[PDB]
Amino acid sequence: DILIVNATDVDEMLKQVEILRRLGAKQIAVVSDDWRILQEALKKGGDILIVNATDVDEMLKQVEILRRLGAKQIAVVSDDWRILQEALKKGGDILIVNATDVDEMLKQVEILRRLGAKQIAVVSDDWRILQEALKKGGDILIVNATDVDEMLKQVEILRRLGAKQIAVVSDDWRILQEALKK
Repeated sequence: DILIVNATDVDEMLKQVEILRRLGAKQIAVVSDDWRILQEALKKGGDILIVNATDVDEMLKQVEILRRLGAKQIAVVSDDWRILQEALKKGGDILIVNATDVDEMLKQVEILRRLGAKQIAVVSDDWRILQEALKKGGDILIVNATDVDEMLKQVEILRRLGAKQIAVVSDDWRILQEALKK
């Protein structure tokens, strides 16, 4: 469904973006520390922009900026649910819960739901956690695996369990190209 490019070297990301768009990928996302890097990813045809910041007001600044440029889909990722709430208050389209422990994850999801979050995403390399997030009701599931074999295995299973929007994040366009075909 969604292919997330994560390569800090601005040179390479631009290449990956150009390749995947050529291969008929409808939804492409980019995650970065620099809204400036995010800016050109959009100019080159990046569907989704994922702000990955720590300081709340630094994040608030980048979101507003990216909104001003007319970025339609902006996502925020952080471990602290309070930051995600603040992002939601400012019109963040997608909220990405990134927690290690399952009970902390499920706690943060429900909170954001209640506060009116419409697109909640969950990321983790443990597909045991992703499965529970699906039962709970998380909208988007982001698979983060080291090798392709394990990544395709998780997608199929999650598909089997009824996931409808599955995102895959990697540094390896061959891997992402594999995800799209599947």
